[PDB]
Amino acid sequence: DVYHDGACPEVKPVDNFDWSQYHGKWWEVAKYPSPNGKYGKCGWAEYTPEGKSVKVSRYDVIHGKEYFMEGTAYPVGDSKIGKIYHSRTVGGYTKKTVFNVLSTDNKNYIIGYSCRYDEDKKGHWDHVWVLSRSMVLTGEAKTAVENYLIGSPVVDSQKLVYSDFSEAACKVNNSNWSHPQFEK
Repeated sequence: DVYHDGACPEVKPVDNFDWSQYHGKWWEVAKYPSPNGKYGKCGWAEYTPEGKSVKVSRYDVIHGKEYFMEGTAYPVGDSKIGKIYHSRTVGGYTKKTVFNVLSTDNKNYIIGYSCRYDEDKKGHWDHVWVLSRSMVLTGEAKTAVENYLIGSPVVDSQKLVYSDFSEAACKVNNSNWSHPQFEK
């Protein structure tokens, strides 16, 4: 539950986003546990370059439920500066989402910030997610996430929540046969 007045707050996006490293397969790390709490850390998403823009396809099982959400990343304005809107298509409708990527380290973690405006509430809401090349945030990546958090302008870490899905997450109620495991 994150409510605010006006539109997205003050957040300086990447001066010059580079898909050089920031790409491939990434997995969520510390992303708001949401209200209803809907997530699934058991998917595989890749980033394909499409000339300036980079396609992104996400697919996983959110709380015993096959989920999928893709969207290309394109520069809203200045190619350099962040301001990269993600196109999210649905059924027979398309919406252009603007995602301002504060500042990424392009190592093993990625930060950002997105807030959608509500004409009903007048104000707006916040909606962001944290990515981590590795299922677990480590190395200098931790620093990037640490530094950012430390100087969290709005992103209240105390609110955020680090990875936490558990096989149970993936494991679906009688579906998609899976393989067991073992522990020393």
